[PDB]
Amino acid sequence: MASKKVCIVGSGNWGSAIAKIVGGNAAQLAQFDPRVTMWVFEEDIGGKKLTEIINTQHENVKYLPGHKLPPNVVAVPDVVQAAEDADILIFVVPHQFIGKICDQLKGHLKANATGISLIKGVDEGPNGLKLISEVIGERLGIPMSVLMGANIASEVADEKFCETTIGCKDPAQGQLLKELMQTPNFRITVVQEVDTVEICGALKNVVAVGAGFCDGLGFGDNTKAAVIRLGLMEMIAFAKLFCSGPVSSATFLESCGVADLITTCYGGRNRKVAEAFARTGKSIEQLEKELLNGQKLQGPETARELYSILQHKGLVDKFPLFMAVYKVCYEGQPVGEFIHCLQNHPEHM
Amino acid sequence: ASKKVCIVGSGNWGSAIAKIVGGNAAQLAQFDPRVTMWVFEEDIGGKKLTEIINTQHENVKYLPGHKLPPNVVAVPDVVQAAEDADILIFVVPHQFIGKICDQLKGHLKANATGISLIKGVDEGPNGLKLISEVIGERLGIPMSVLMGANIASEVADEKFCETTIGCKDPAQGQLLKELMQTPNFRITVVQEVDTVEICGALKNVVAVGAGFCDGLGFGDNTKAAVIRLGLMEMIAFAKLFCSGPVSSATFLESCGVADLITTCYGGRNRKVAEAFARTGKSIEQLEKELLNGQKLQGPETARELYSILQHKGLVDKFPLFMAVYKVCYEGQPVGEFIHCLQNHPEHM
Repeated sequence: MASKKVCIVGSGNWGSAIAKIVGGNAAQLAQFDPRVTMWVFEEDIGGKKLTEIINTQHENVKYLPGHKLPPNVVAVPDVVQAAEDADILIFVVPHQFIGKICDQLKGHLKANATGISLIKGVDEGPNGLKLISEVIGERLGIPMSVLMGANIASEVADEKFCETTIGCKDPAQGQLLKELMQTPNFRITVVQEVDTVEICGALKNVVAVGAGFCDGLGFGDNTKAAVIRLGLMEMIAFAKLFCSGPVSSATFLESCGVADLITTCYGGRNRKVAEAFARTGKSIEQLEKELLNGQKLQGPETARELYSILQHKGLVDKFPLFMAVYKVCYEGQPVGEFIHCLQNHPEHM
Repeated sequence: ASKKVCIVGSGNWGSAIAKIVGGNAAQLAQFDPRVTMWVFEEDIGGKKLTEIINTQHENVKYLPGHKLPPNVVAVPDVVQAAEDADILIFVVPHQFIGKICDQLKGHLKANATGISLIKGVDEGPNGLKLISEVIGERLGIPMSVLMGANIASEVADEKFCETTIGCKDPAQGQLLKELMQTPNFRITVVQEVDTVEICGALKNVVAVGAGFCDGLGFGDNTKAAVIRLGLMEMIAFAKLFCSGPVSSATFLESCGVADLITTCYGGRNRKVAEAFARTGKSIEQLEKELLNGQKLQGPETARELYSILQHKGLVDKFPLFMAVYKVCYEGQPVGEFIHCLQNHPEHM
């Protein structure tokens, strides 16, 4: 008869927007315990501890400016303590933290704890492509779902209408996650093809990096719309080859696909840094420190992992858009040469 | 012999196309370098518009900041502009296709072929009727279409973009590709003509919706959703009412997803819709103040779609399309737009 307890593992820009949504729904819905924990990697802010400011001011202005968090969301600095009693864990931490967090939580979760990942990126390893949700699911021994959609955090925090896609193999779990996260302005469509929904989130960032390049070279909407289109073609082709199980084009018409591509190529961080990289000579790394609190962008890292994955099978040449993004970010290909990967692009794949 | 080309239309899009066609024709032997452009005559400062184009090689009223290739000839009479053409490019405002078709009937070369660049559907013939069909039937010529993410100003600037040519005959399609392709205007030829064309018409309805949302203060997550739900209604609407085979795949060509993005982000239909939502000025007044009185196609097409669905009592079936119609013609406050998105069906 107990309500489900929810832990939000992460507290950045997206984790915070999510805390806002989850906090308000947990308090509004009986099936969820009003107390929502949020694991916050402790920080020093003017001599005050971040978690103390959050639980006192009820805001995380450093990562989510201009918004309060509902009072029932409690910032907890120790991940084990944050996640321990949770029945539902929402993974929304930067890719570089996942390994240690799981490998901190392993064996300390509730018996039938459930998981959902919001991280956009991929992992690799012998065999090739490895989904981040499967890595978390396996180390922690829990069932996993994903949430991926056109969700620039600052707009979600403002309650501007938008949608998202939840990938989940279990219908009841899927319905529970929808009840947990949906609001009148954050609409959710649940689909069962988890792997494709997840790969969409990872890949859309590579295409967004290339759209930022063209932005930095001075191009407009006709060009960006073409980057998105060819980028969508390579994304569907890549998923059919590397995703295990059934993969359908149709899934790319969900928010996780065509829409996240559009919103990310127009207003995401990967695009912004790609543009500045095109106009300034600064490296991706330095721009991240300069524009994104030193946060690791996943667009480039994913292109790097795709390069490796395509290299093992000898397919690098079949993904000119993905590979030009890779070469510009890692191998000094001049950004000014970007258009050539669109100019001779295969017509269909 | 080399093919003679006539560009029937000389507006924003028509003029940018003349740049492309005039350049390719002068550089390719299979196309006669003399390209005629039918220009509906106008008085600009006590001068004829055609004499100005032919004298200064620019049509700045419609395509500001660019010259036209010297070999493109503005011809005020359509029969004369077209009589000798082997390839006719139709790119005139919807309202003029009727007159044009009645003047040209019976005055074309026997083997003339056409290609339509007009984005709209036919007004009144209840049951969806394609404009390229209307033209092909009245003039008795084989038809193709060119549809893509092509804001004219960017094309005129030679910024890389793509486009889709819908042509059933393989050799005609390659010939049209040779005539229109440029290092910066890449063409993919497909045979599914009707689907390519309907894409161009419906994408403007969604774009009006996008502008409404911009005029209500929304950003990218919302525009992305309007594009996503719009695409969904586009695919379903085409499978439901288009004759012959319609495939989802065709919607991934420039005519579908890309043209929808570029129009919702920088099209005239988006701009005027946003101004409508914000100022309260009529559609007609905004056209007059931003489109030289040219009738915007987004609303017109929505009105046709409403005609087709209301007669079948299928109005709730296409929420986004009908929200655009209700706001444009039934007085529905623009502030009620978001509702058609919040209740949208998850699949169609």
